[PDB]
Amino acid sequence: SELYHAQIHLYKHVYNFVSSMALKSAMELGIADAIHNHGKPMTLSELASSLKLHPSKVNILHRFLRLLTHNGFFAKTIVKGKEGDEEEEIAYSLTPPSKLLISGKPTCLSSIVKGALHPSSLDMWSSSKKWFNEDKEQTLFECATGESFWDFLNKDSESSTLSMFQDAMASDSRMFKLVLQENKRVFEGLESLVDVGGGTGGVTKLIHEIFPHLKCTVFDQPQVVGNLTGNENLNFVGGDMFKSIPSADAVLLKWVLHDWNDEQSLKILKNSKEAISHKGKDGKVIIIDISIDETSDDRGLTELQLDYDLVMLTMFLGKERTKQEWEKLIYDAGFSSYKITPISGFKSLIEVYP
Amino acid sequence: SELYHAQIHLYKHVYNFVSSMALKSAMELGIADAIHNHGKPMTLSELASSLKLHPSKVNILHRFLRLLTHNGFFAKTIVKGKEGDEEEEIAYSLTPPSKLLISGKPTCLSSIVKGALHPSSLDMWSSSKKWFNEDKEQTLFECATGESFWDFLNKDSESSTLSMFQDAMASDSRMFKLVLQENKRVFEGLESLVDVGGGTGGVTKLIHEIFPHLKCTVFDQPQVVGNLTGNENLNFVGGDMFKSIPSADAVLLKWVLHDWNDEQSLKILKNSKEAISHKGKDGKVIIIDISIDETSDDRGLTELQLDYDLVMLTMFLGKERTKQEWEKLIYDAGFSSYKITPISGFKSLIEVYP
Ligand SMILES: Nc1ncnc2c1ncn2[C@@H]1O[C@H](CSCC[C@H](N)C(=O)O)[C@@H](O)[C@H]1O
Ligand SMILES: Nc1ncnc2c1ncn2[C@@H]1O[C@H](CSCC[C@H](N)C(=O)O)[C@@H](O)[C@H]1O
Ligand SMILES: OCc1ccc2c(c1)OC[C@]1(O)c3cc4c(cc3O[C@H]21)OCO4
Ligand SMILES: OCc1ccc2c(c1)OC[C@]1(O)c3cc4c(cc3O[C@H]21)OCO4
Repeated sequence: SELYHAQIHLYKHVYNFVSSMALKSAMELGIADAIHNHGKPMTLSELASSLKLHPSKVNILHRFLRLLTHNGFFAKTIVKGKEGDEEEEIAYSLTPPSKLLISGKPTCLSSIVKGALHPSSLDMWSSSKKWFNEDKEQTLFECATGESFWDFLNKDSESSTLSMFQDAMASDSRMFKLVLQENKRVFEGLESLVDVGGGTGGVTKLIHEIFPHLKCTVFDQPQVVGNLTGNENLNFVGGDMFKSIPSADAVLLKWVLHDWNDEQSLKILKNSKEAISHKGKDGKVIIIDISIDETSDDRGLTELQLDYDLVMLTMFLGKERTKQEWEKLIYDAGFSSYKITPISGFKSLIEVYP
Repeated sequence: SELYHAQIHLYKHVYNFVSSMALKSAMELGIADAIHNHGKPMTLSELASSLKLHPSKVNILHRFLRLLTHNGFFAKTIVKGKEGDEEEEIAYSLTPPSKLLISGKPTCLSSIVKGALHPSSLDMWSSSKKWFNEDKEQTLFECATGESFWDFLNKDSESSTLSMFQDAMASDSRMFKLVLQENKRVFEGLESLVDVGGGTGGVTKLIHEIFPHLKCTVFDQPQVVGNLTGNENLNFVGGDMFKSIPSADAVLLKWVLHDWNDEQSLKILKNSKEAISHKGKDGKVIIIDISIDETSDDRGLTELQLDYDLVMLTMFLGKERTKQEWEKLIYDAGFSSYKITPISGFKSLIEVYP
């Protein structure tokens, strides 16, 4: 040997980005939609024809397909052959991963894919070195463009970018519904639920689509909840989560602890344990946020989570918590046990028990 | 289930690019060099101090380190603790993969990493959609910048880029020496070798560094070989490989068949089988080029190879061959058997037998 075997590992990571760009191309070309609409395995020719590609772009289409098939986004099949009796020919089929790229469906993740791999998310890396060696505390995006991501989107010049980003957020909120469908046992025995920082009731409306009989109360700041009303199984309450949280069978904390440091998060968790106190060992607190498990055997899941965490760092200077950090908060808060359920690819739903 | 499990696979590929940018940052920061020069596991503090980072950049350094450690470029170790008696503290060590990033060494691949992940290699992907739907046959780089990669580098404005790219090529040629050291058995029983398209003798000089007694003849076009001379175990010969190749125990074809279509490559291989004919079943032809094995069990190696192949496509519109394609040429040429030896991460050295 010589550990000249280390090259293989070095290069896989160097060129890993190519696979992301390939997926990106697949979605922007609408391949999934083309095949799905076709209703059956599609031939290179047929597909090229559907995409209305110029003859010279057909082999490029072939190249991307081969890489994408090897990566599991398509399955090769051999079919009869171009009519005017049969030659052997390859046909492509969608696989579960690519079915996520079919537009018009509730499961479509095309937008999140488009945004995550948009130039406004990628071009900034050319300033990574300057970013490390400067004295200004800022995001990689600010260091590279001279303005925060938020400001960039709001520029008249970036009308569409702000629109696309906006689509990804809607698509991301919508997915949470699937999260509910896939984990009913989490809300089944509950009579009531308090949605902390539930804004104007968007999330609770989704909960109400799957659990119509659940009495939910949207809790937020006085000025955000205004004086909204109704829906006997839906009520709004204004207040400060750091003072107290309305009592209920369970407390929902969806994307809240992400924005607060430990000291503030601990106080919120403590108030959450109080809101369910009356229900005793029956109550629970539900935390929906990312949980990175470094000791997990699924190394690839952890890499993906850490990758997302790095995007949060370079774009917003934000952070995600590890399983240990989460454990400290939970037990420090006074809870007895907890369970983590993976959701939406790499996110987590955490059931916390007093 | 629901095949909502497909999300995990979809996202891993979406965010795969993050791992490439992280490696990129590691090399530009010179982390490997910092630790290597230190001579022993290095602490976050010590490392931050070595890189002379501003206090606010230390936690970013931490973040990148965690991801890179999980990806195998560093190994965590717990050491005594900051003097003025011990607290427990983490220390980072290089691993084989990162030792490839130590500058000044013959094994350094930093340059190839820097070039492969340079803005001039990445920014062009924002034109991937326009590229697929246009009627002009060109590379993704031409479609995005309005000029070929070659022209771009030669612009006075891109002095340094052309310099960096130039460094990666030298570094890549140099690696071939390691290839020779790691595969002596390939050239051991040879008395003579003909280096087809050996230019002015650069490659043969490397061969002469490991096998000083091997009689090598650099074969190329009359105008390139001019009238070079000497070195009793080194001679130059001008000619046309499509007409004939000087006879020798073995024919070396390093990065030649890559530039020719099958028809031209087959003719070259046939002339190669003739140049070794006199040596009988003892002779051999040595092909150094990429070989993509789709049926290989090492799926990751094939992905890397296909990834590189996609870079060759979008940058130069070039292509690499699969193992089957190579097999067709070899047997079509009239050879009996062949063997493939992986080299330099994802390249191949192919021994062909008459
Ligand atoms: N002291 C406080 N008490 C209750 N809500 C608060 C608060 N301070 C901020 N908020 C609310 O915190 C929310 C954070 S956004 C919460 C996300 C939401 N549950 C979702 O699923 O998308 C905002 O709606 C904000 O108005
Ligand atoms: N008909 C022909 N016969 C021999 N050499 C030829 C040729 N046409 C082109 N070449 C030579 O082809 C070479 C291609 S580059 C070959 C790469 C080289 N062996 C390496 O290891 O880097 C050039 O040096 C070119 O001069
Ligand atoms: O947790 C909320 C949340 C959910 C998804 C995403 C978030 C944040 O930001 C990062 C991201 O990768 C991203 C970056 C973008 C973009 C969309 C986009 O979606 C991805 O448009 C322009 O830049
Ligand atoms: O087989 C020869 C060979 C060897 C390595 C490389 C080649 C070709 O081009 C692609 C590549 O990824 C690349 C692209 C670049 C660059 C360097 C660079 O090195 C990489 O500088 C600017 O753009």
